[PDB]
Order: sequence, then C-alpha cells, then structure tokens
Amino acid sequence: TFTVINYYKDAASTSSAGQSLSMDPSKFTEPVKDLMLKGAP
Amino acid sequence: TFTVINYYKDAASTSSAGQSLSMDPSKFTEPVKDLMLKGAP
Amino acid sequence: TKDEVNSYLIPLNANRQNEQVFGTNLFIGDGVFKTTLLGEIVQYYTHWSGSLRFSLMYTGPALSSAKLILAYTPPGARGPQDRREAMLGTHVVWDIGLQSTIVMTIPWTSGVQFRYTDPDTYTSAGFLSCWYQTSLILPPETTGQVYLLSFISACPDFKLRLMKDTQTISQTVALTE
Amino acid sequence: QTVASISSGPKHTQKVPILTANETGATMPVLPSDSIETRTTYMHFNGSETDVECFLGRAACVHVTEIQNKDATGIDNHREAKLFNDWKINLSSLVQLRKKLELFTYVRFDSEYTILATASQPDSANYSSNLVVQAMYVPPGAPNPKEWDDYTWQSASNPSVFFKVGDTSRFSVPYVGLASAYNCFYDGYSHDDAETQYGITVLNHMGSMAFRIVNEHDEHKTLVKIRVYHRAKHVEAWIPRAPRALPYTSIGRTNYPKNTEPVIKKRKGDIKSY
Amino acid sequence: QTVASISSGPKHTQKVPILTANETGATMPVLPSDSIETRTTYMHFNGSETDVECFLGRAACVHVTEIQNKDATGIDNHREAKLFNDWKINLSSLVQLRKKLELFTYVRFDSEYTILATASQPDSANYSSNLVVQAMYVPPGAPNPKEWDDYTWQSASNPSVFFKVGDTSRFSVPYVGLASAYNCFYDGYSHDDAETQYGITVLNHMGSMAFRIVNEHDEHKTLVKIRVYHRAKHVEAWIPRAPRALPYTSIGRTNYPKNTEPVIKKRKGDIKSY
Amino acid sequence: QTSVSPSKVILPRGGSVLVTCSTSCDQPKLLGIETPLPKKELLLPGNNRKVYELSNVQEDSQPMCYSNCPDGQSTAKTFLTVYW
Amino acid sequence: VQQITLGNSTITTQEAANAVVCYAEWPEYLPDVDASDVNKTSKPDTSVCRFYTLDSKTWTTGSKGWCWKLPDALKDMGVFGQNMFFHSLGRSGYTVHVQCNATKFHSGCLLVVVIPEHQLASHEGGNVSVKYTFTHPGERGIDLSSANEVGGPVKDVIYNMNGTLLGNLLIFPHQFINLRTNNTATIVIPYINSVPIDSMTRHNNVSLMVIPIAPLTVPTGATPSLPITVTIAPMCTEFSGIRSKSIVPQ
Amino acid sequence: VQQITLGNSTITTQEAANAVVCYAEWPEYLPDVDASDVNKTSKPDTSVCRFYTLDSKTWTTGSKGWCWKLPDALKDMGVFGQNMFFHSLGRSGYTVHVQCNATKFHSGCLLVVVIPEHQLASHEGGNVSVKYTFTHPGERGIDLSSANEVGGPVKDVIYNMNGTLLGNLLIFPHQFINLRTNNTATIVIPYINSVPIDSMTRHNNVSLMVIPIAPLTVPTGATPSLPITVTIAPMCTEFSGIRSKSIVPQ
Amino acid sequence: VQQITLGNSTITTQEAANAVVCYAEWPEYLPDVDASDVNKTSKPDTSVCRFYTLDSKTWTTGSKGWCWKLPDALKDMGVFGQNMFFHSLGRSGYTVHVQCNATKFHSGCLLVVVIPEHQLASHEGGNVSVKYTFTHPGERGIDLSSANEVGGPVKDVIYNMNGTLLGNLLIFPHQFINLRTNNTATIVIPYINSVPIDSMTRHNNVSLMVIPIAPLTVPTGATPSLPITVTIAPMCTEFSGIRSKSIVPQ
Repeated sequence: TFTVINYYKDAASTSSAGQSLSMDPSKFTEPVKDLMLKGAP
Repeated sequence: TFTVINYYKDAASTSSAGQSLSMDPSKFTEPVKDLMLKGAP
Repeated sequence: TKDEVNSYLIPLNANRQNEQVFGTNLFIGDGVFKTTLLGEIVQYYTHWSGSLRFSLMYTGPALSSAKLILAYTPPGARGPQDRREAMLGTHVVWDIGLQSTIVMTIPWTSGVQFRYTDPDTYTSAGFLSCWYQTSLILPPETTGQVYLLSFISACPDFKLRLMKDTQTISQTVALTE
Repeated sequence: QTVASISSGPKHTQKVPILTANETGATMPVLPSDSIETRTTYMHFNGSETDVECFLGRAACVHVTEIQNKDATGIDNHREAKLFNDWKINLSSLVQLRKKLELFTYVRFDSEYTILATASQPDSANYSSNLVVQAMYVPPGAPNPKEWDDYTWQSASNPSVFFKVGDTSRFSVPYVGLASAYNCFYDGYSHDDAETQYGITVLNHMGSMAFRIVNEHDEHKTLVKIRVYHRAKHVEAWIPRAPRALPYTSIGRTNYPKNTEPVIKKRKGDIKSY
Repeated sequence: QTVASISSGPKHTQKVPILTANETGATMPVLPSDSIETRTTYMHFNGSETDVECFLGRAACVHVTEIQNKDATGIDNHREAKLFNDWKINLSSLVQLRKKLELFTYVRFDSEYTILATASQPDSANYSSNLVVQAMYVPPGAPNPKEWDDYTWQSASNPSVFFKVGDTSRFSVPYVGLASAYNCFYDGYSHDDAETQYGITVLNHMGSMAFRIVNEHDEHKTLVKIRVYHRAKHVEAWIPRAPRALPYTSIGRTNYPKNTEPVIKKRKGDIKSY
Repeated sequence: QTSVSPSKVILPRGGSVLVTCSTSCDQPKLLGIETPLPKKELLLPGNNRKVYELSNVQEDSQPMCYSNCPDGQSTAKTFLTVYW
Repeated sequence: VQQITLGNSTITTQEAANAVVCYAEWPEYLPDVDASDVNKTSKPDTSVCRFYTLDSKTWTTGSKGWCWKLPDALKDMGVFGQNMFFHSLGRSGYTVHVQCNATKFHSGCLLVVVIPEHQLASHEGGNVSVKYTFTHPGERGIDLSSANEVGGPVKDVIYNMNGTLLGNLLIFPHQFINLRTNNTATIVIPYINSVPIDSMTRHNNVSLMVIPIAPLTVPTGATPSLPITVTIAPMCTEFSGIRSKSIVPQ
Repeated sequence: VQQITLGNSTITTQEAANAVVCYAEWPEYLPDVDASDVNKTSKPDTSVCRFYTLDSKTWTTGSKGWCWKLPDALKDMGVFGQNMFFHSLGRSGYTVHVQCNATKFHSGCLLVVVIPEHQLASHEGGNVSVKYTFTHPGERGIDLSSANEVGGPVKDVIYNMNGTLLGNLLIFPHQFINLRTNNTATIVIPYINSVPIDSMTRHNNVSLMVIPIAPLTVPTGATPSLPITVTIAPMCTEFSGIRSKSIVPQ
Repeated sequence: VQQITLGNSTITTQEAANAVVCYAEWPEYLPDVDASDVNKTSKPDTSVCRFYTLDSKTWTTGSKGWCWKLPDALKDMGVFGQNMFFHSLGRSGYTVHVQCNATKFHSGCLLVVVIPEHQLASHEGGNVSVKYTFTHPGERGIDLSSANEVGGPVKDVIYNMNGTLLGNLLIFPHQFINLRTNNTATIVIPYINSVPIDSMTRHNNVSLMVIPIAPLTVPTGATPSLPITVTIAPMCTEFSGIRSKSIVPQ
C-alpha cells in the first residue's frame, strides 16, 4: 500500500519515521515499586 | 536504506564516492623501520 | 613580538625548585595550538572529542639531569598555581635520561560527548602545566638555558564533526597568476 | 562497535610506553590506557566527515565575473566592454579552498561545476530581459573567443551550456590532468633554462571558461554577474603538507607578501599563564 | 481489533479497584468496567496523531526577516541597511511551538528547513526583479558575514542554498547538539561563577542562518521578506513536563512578566454551578 | 574578557540608553545583555560586539553583559541611574 | 513496618512505606555503551551511600513550600560533599525520604515532587538570570514564603517558579504526604541528564519541592506548626576526574 | 626503564628502579580472621590510591636530614586526607618514592629508611613528651638541621632522635640514594601495628627518614644544593567508622 | 652498532641507527603497470648505488639551517651525475645520512626533514619566480642564514621558505638529531612524483632541510661550532632516453 526509496545517503534526509508501536504509560502512571522486594541494584 | 542508479555513461558524472574504509595512519605516524632486518629491496 | 624558532623552545633553568615550567589552557583550536597541525585541521570543524597526545623532548646536554611533573587539570578547577595543586590531577613524573621524550595523554575528560573547537566556557577542556619535580642540574662547564620541545597530536579515538570555514587565512581580493 | 578505550587498571610496567624518542620521527600510538587507569568506551563514530572526499568536497565559488548585454554596434574591444569574459579555470583564487587543497601535494579529482547567473539593471529599464548565457568550456590551450559574436562560440567541439539568467547550469568535467594527479606544488621548471618561470606549470591546466549573453541588445543595459562554483568529487590526495600560514600573493606560487603580520599569537602573560 | 471496553456485569468485589491512595503517586488504571456494567467495544484507533513525531512534527514559521536589494554604494552598516540579515537558529521565538516543545525536558530531532522568499516593491518600480536569495547556514560559532558582499558568503565550507525570490528552498539539517539531546530546560550554568548567566546554554546551539539578495542593485528598491519554516523529524522526547501557563519574556528563560493575568478562569457562579 | 559600554551612565527617568556589549573572543556563541528593561538589539554586523537600546529606564538598574567567552570575566555589569 | 539500612544509617517507618521510583527506572552506574569520559570512575563505598538528614523546616498554616536542588543540598554532607568538590565529573541517583508526622486530629497535604531540570524563573522579568548563590542554596534550600531578592528566583508556588501551574506538577514523579494517611514519602531518583555524566557543581540535575497543597489545620489550641524533615541517600554515585578542590561562590 | 601508574598518576624512572617491600610483605586488606571491628570497611578507589608529591627539600652540604610521619604527611592530600579525617579507624600501606637527581660529577649518599613506631625522644630529658604539633607536622615533616623547640623532638641525626645509633638504622627497611648509582628510592610499606586497624590521627604507624650519610659534594663552582622530592601513594587503604570530621590541633 | 655497505662505500654508526622510510614505502623500480615511457630503462650497478658525501656545513649558535634539493645535489657526483646528464628521464630513491657528533656537554637539536615538491617562495612577493640557479645550487645547497639575492628564494626558516610554519614540518618524513641522544639521522626516500619518471634536471623531486631547532650551546670555552655532514646514496635509480649530454645553466 506504500513505498519509499531513499534518495539521499544521510539518515537526516529521510522522511518522518512514523509511529512508535510499543507505547506504555506505566513508566509515568505506575512508577511505584515496593522497596522491600529489593528491586534496587 | 539507500539507492543509486547511474543515469550517465561517464564515471565522472557519478556522485561522490563516499568513505575510504581502510584508513591507517601508520604510513605517517610509524614510518620507522630497522634497516638491519634488510627490508630494502 | 615576531614569529621565531624560539617560540617553540620552552626554557628550562637550573636550580629551580617546586617551580612551574609552563602552563596553558587546552582550547586546541586557539592560543598556542592554533597554528599546529592539530589546531589547523581542528579549525575546519566545529566539534571535537577524544584524547590528545602531548609530548616533551629534552634538548639539554647528556650530562644534565631533571625530573619534571607534567600535570593535566581537568575542567572545573582553575589553572594550578603551585605544584601541589597540579599533582592532584592527572600527572606524569618524568625522569629525563636516555629516553629524552615523555608522552603524556590528555584523556577525554568531559560530561558532554563533544566540545566546541572554538573557546567556550561550558566545553572547557581543562589545563596543562609542567613543574620541576626535583630540579634541573647542569654539568660543570655548561651554563644558560636548556630547552624543551613540546609536541601535540591526536589519539586514535579522536573525532571531528561539523565542517566550518577556518579563520586562519583571509582574502579581500581575488588572486591572479 | 569499535572500542575507543579499553578498561585498564594499575600498571607496574617495565615496558614504559610513555618514554620514547621523538628523535626517530615516529608518533608511537600512546593511548590514555597507557598513562591513566581507564574505563571501556566505544567510538560510536566512523569519521565520515574527515574523509578527504568530504573535507575537500562541497561546492565553492571559484570565479566571479560580470558581463553585459548591450548594443554592440561601434565597439572595437568587446572584452573591455564586458560583452564576454573568459577565465582560465583554477581553484587557487579563493584562499579557503586553496589552503584546504594545499594541505596535500598531489590531488586528483573530477570537477562538478555550477554556474549561477544573476541579472541587474542599474540604469533606467522598462522591464527585466529574458537573457540566455552561454558558458563555453574551452579545452586547455584552445583559442578563446575574441569578440562577442565570434565564430569561436559556434565551436563544433567546445562543450557549451546555455541557460537562463537567474537559473543555474550544472555539468561535470572529468580529471583532465596530463599526469596521474594535479601538482598543487611543483618544485621545477618547464625546461632547463636560466630565466624560465618557477613553480607555475602547464601540468595543472584544467581548461578555461568563456561567458557571453547570447541575446542581442535591448533598449537598456543588463548587467549579468556569473558565479562559477566548483565541487571536487572522486577525490584522491597524497603527501600531507604543512598548512598555509601566511597570505597568498599569486596563483601557482608559494610567495607571501613582505612585512606580513605574525601568525603565532602572542601570549597575554608569560609562558606560565593559562 | 484492540478492545476498548470489555463486557462486565454486576460486581460484588472485595478487591475494590475504585478505592486507592493517590498519596502513592501512581495513577492506577481504573477502567469503566470497574465502576459500571459495560458492554464490549473496540478501539478502532491506533493513536497515530498523538505520537510525538506527529505532535511536534509539522512545519512552523520560526523566523521572519526583511532584506533589501538596493544600491549599496556609500553605506557603512549594511546590516542596518537590511542588505543582509543573520539569525541564530532557535525554535523558541514562536510560542505555539515553544510550548509544545517545552512539554518535554529533552528533545532530539533532525531539522527540515523551508525558506520562503517573497518580494515587494512599495516605491515606484517599472518591473519586478528576478532576484536570487542566498541562505547560508553558518555552523555554531562560525563568523557571520559583516557586509553584503563579504567573502564570508563565498565560504568553501558553510552550506548555502540559492533560490529565486517567490520560490522556496528546502534542506535538512541533522541533529547537531553536543549532548545526546537538546536541553529545552537547563538548571545550571556554563561554569561555577557568581555572575554568569542562568539557564541559557551553548548546548542548544542549532547554528545560524544568514540571508542576502545575491543580485546587484536595480534602479528601484526591492523588499524581500524571508520566512524560515522548521519541521522537526525523527523526534525523540523525554521527561514530560508541566505545560506552560504564563506568557514568555525571553528565549532560553522560564521568566514570565510581572503583573500577568490569571490563568485559571473564574467560575460564573459558585463551585456548584454547572 | 566581556565588556560593557558605558561603564556607567546617568539618564533621565523613562529615557533610552545605548549599551554596548563586547568580547575579546572574535567568535562568541552567547553574547547579550541581561536586564528587565525593554531592549532592542541594534542591527550591527559582526559577532563579538552588540549594541542595545534599553528603553524606558524607570529605576536604578544594573544591566549585565554576558558571554560564553572563557578569557577573563565572562560577564560585565553597567550601572544605570535615573534622575527626576 | 519497613526498614532501609544504607551503610551505617537506618530509617525505620511504621507506615507501609511505598516508594516511587521515577519513571520506573532504578539508579544505575553508567554502562560502557553510554560512556564518553575514558577515566575509570570512582564508585564510593558505604562512605557516601547513606542517609543524610537536612535541617528541618517548620510547616505553618501560611507556609508556601520549600525547594531543594540536588546534588547541591548534599554538597556539605560528609564524604559525598568532599568527593563532589574534588572531582570534575559526577552522576548520582537519590533516595529521598520526606518525613512529617502529626496526630489523627491534624489535616493537611504536602506534595513532594521531583522535577528534573527545574530551571527557575527570575521575579524581575525580561531576560534576567537567577544568580548562582540562589540556585545553589545548600541544605537550607529555597523557602517559597520568603521575600524576593535581587537575583533570586520568583517565589509564587502557584506557578512552580517556572511559569507552569501547580496543579500540573503531578506529571513529575511525586508522592503526597496526607496527614490522615501517611507521614513519610519516599522517591528514588535515577540520574537524569542529556549527557552521561556531568559537573556536579554548576548543574543541578533535579529539584525536590515539598509544597503544602491542603493547608495545615492543627486541632484547637494546638501549636500551629509541624516540622518537615528531608533525608537523602546518594545511590549509584560515580565520580570522575579527580583534581584540586573546586572553588564555588558561597 | 620503569613506570608505575596508580589512578591518574604515573611515575616514570629511567633507572631500573628496584623496590624494597618491607619485610617481604605486600600491603593487604585486613583479613576476616584478624578483624575485630565489625563495620564494613570503606576501600576507596583511584581517588586515594595515587601518588601524592610532597614539597621538595633542599639538600645542602650541611643538612642533617628530614623525617616524615605517615599517615600524617598525607592528612591534607586530596581525598585521602578527607577520608582520614571523617573516619574513626584506618589502615594503609604506602609506596614511597624518594627522588634526587644530580650529575656524574656530584657525590653524596642518602639513607632512605622506614621506621615502624619511631617514637621520638624529647631534647629536654627526664620524662618530657614531644607535643602533638611536632610529631604531626604534615607534608613539611621534621627538618633535623633546624633548632630545638619547646616540646619538640631532639634533632641529633647521629642518634635517630630516639637514642639509637645511625649506623644501625639499616635493620629497618631502607634504600640508599647513591648519586653515582641511582637517583630514586622506592619502599613499599605494609600496615604495621599491634592492632588490626587504628586511629589514623593520634598514631603514626611509620616514619620516613631521608638522611644524608655521605655529604653532598657538588662540582667546583656548582650550586651547593640538590632538591629531594618525596612521592607517596596509599596502598590497600581501608577506613571504618565514618562520623563527623575529627578536630585535631593544627 | 650498524653498518650499511653500498657498492664500495660503507657507513658505520655506533648509534643504533633507526631509519625513517618516508611513508613506509621503500624505493622501488617502476613497475610495468605504471610505466608509460617504452624504452628499456638503464638500471646502474654499484657505480651509482653508493654513498656520496657532500661538503660539510658548520653549525654555529646563530645558523638558521640548510636546504639541499635532490637529485640536484648529486648532479656532479661520480657516475650518477653523468648518467643524470646523459639521459632524458630518470627516477631514484635516496638513503640520506646526516651526521653531527658532539660531546655530552653540548646541547642542540637539528630537524632533518624531507619535503616532496618543496616549491620555494621568492622574497620579492607578487608573482616573482625563484631562478634556476638558486633552486639548483648543487652540493653546496641553500644556506638559510645568508642574505637574499635577486631571484633567490626567501630565507626565513620560520616559514620554511614557502609560507608554512616550521613547527608543522613534522608532517613530512623527518628525524631529529638531538645531541644528547643521537649524532646521525637516516631517511630512506622513495621516488615521489605525479608522473612515473621525470626529467632529473628541470625538476627537484624532494628537498632535504637540516634546521637547528634547539640552538647549539657548546660548553664554556669550547669552539662555538659543529660540522654537519650529509651523505646520500641513490637507491633503485633508473634512467631512460640516453642522448647528447644536457646543457643546464651553471
């Protein structure tokens, strides 16, 4: 349904990358961890 | 990630060649050889 | 005042104790470095990263002796004003003898991954100083100044990124034959 | 990933890598790992922009001339009237490019030329003319046109490009040197003679460009400024050289002017100042 | 098909998902299915337009300057005469774009620039000139041109684009920051000094653009307005931030003007009014 | 080192003054003047010197010229006084 | 109950202390793939990885809040401060423990929030900068209820000292200290920066703000104040580029 | 040649520098079997294991010698000094590097000797004690050619400041710096004490004495002095019992 | 020790003479793939592959340096000179041996450098050329300390006679003669040219510059000069196009 040929040698010349598939808000919404399960390194 | 078709018959018409992979400064930084190991032809 | 061969000779004086030989900032695209090959190639680019190779060659008589300490002060601290301050950073105690050349590396010591080739406070590279560790002792029948030759070069981990014009040469009129 | 620095701990080495002899003329590759304890880092860097192809490889304006479109009736010297102009091609007239090229002794490259023509009508004009420029590449030593409408312009062999003023032309010229590379420096003469010129040589003849406005005259005068841009590609360079420190004075010569200013900056303070 | 809501009937749950503790700083993902009986619906939606690449990813006018083509004979300050103009590149001068970018702390992107030149001739003119603009990208810290026909414009290294007035130029610039990302906020100084500037840093230097009209002068004056459009692409953003509420006062600072108007709208009625 | 001109100026309440910032560095990246006053950068060629018309000076202010030049003091303060 | 023992320090909490780990990322040492500085880093022992207690603030009915900047607040704390001054580069995470106890008759709610790159606004407008001495106050931090100073930041808590509204500060890693529910807040901060390591003196990586949201309402006849105590432990701290001790203003 | 690189420090010697390891024992960390203090010890990184150069002494024709006490001489040296002041207990070995270069026309011989428990005698007799300030001089050490002071040690090098004869000082780990032969001396000192670890402030484990035995004879017309430089690197250093910084006199 | 025997010539060196081979390329005969001239080349025997010693220069405290151009310096040297004059084309490598001995009391440093295509600048400016007689001086070479001549090159050693700075001349193949370390320098030069073979008379392939960098400092009362001697041996020399002997000016 769609086609792109890279006409230039530089990565900065390519069109926009599109969508970041793996989107997960738990980084921001669920940042709580129990510190008594020793998750810290 | 990148594509080139040659549109002209002359090598002078092609775009720039890119990067010389095999770069080695010892030609200039380490030009010393012992002349008692008979390296000379 | 003029460009002389003497500009390349770092004077060393006999019977100096706990004293400084030379001191310079490490803006490689400026100051003492502006005219060196490294500085010249560096002025064609905007960013630089990597380590520098600094060398000293002793040119005094064979029967002389000297221990020098060459110190690299990473950025964030002033240029060292005494040897004690200097020896808290990266330094090499150099004993002059049959090997007349010391090679000290200035390790890439920075938070930001690239520094500007033009002098900038944020991307300051630190300081380089040399001090008498013991002293210079000349043999009898010899007097005056002996000299060090300082060399600069890049380590194989050197990087230069963003091309720019060099401010070393200028023209106001087209040249002809 | 290419390693920039390897992890290195305390060293009680008897093979001291930091004591050497620069008398030998070798830059022994002493690394940070040799004088200080280091961590392991990676380069993340190929050095694509320091390759000679890129370092010497963008378009630079190497000649600028103004030509005119005006009534040519009753003029003996058309060249003086700026009806046309020729120029022996050389990359030495612009100092930035010259110094970069002079970092090497021998250089071999193909040439990509871009000619930009821009029109101006300073005097009273009722409109802007739709002018066409002829840029004629004349091979080395070939006769240049002597008048604006000479038959040399209708050469069946000289490459010519016709383009509108305000627009550009682009054409590549292969490496045209006689020898395997251009002599950016030549320590010799054309022959063993007492009075012959030094340095400047015919080995580095890259051709010549002639320019005219093809259009016949309008009622007003149009001033056309032609900018020639050269881009070197497929670049090969040999024998690195000491960079140029002093101003230039002529093409093909290493001469510098008398009474030049000092290159090495004077220190604000003694040798100990930071 | 991704499920938006699942079928859920009466619930006599002892694991109450609707009673929580916001004291912990977590937004527990309570769904409609937890507090009401729901039917099963599907998303029919990927969220392509909320991806940071799209949210921060269309061309916006980030600078506008007017330059002139006029007789330059007998002028000392060409910059004042608007014969040329330079501009340190920044995406902070337009507030819509600035607020969008300032929704994040660190941002990394490549830049696609579009320069639109439009000519006007307010005074009496016999025709519209066919002018050519030179837009020169100067690397960070590189010398800007000082006069209209300075040799800085003929730089063998500075990227330059020549295009007709009335038309556009387009060129991409890669991410040129020293650090792994631009610091849209910097809580520090260039060095430990009592008087040094706060916030504004050289880490976020994106370069600079110089503009001139290449053409020599005509008999009349032409006013050229240059609009620079920036489009961020290959965008990466970190650390979401509280949105900007108050007007801006300067580039690189979070300062807001004194005596600003209240942001939060006052209610027409008490807290119970709908 | 960074410099400001004038070092000091006495000016009438609400008037405008031209303050010049300069560096010894030929090519500074950051060069400006920090002040709460409304200012206008005068169109001037070059990189190492700037001129600002600081308008409508109402109180005693201390505009500071700033730069990233590492030679000497990277900041210089001037002292504006108002008379009325 | 909960107990965290770091080096020779221990914090015990009879509240089931749940910790916020900013962005679900634990502090970590700089990996090789991200490293640029070549020097072998100095990773201190128990000597620095320990709880440092700052001087306590008094929470009154009309207090606006307090702001600390890290690592500035710990620049004078035992061995960590010395290392921060003797080295050119440094990176560190933090375990922040904010403590405020009251009775079941008190009411009030503190917002404890960690803001990376909390660039402060100047109260003067235009393009004035906040001076070094004000953004590096030390263990005393910034009291938002005090008056403005020449070269100091703006101190209207409604705008977070940066021109953003207070209500929106929950986008950052935070915990509330709700006097009815809990008396302690714990936030674990990783090293956040665009560069892998940085100068600890000239740049503050994060700002800790403790803001009263719901005002302190003490029971009738009670003393109208509560002490708020902040306890911080550096975590996964690294130093590089040892040299002469830095000289900073104040 | 020889090169020793410790942390960010390097000493190069074009002499085949042979090191004396006192009693053929390398410095080592305190093993579990010998440990009494229960706290986990702080074992610093590159930050302390590095060469500290003391200020140079001038060796004249009539100089008696110099004496440094460890770890006192390093109490003000970068991170090591700070750690020594912030911790209650500490043990450390040392790599001492004494440097004195001259020409092939100079003559003279230095005795570089390490004395464990070099209890100094008082010049006053009876049972007078040498005061703290004199036995803890710091990086300047004790100059044996200076005059006596009230509460200072005796300074007759013939008797080693302790009532034993100089000739017999070779029973201790030592090296000579014979100007005809060598210009550097290297002694590696392990931790020597009756207790496994001890207070670094109140007790000096070892004393480094540099004594001219054969007097300096410079060539005719030469400057009648040579600089002597001492460079020390702590080795296998441990600290225990971190607390508020100790307060010592001077 | 080292000994190099070429034909009936031998140079012995009691220094461990390490040779610089310019660009790590040995002199070689022109291979078929690179050849353009069709004539079978004349590859002389022992008769030319041998050490020719040029007349010695005196190195004084104020001497600027000397410059020789090859093959010009050898145009009058035995059979090589004759062949160079009788043939139209020629290519050759060189083994240059610069000799300068002193005592362990002398100090000074010579830079011995080989510059391919060392196009000299004229001291007059504009576009004036350096005349043939000055760029082909012969075995005497150019003395940089002498005065300017009409049609001669500029003689400011700081600018290498070409407008480049002296400090940067290390990019070319070079060796230092450091009087404390070594007394000889050896550089092996291959044939360097854009053309496979060339006229030996009208073009100088390389220039040998011997430049005092660190000035000569002789011991007190000593004669204030040292002789510098240059010894050159053609290597892999080829000649083509034999004909009547060329006539050159001077």
